[PDB]
Amino acid sequence: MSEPVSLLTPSDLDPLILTLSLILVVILVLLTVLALLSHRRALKQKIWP
Repeated sequence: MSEPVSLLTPSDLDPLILTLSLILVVILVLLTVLALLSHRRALKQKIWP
């Protein structure tokens, strides 16, 4: 409720939260990659019905 994380402390820095962020980052990258693929596919479909 005040962005206490900006203090950086062990009371939060846990392995669970770390792994969680990692998975989130991986998903964010996967979504983007899939988005670019869809766009590229569309461009091809247009010039190649």
